[PDB]
Amino acid sequence: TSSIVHLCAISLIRYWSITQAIEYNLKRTPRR
Repeated sequence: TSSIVHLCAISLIRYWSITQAIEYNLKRTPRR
């Protein structure tokens, strides 16, 4: 089972470029 988290992590990273710009992007022009 711990073998999953293994690939998971990697995957996540490879798919890290999504969270950062998940909401903010939606409502462009963040910050007051």
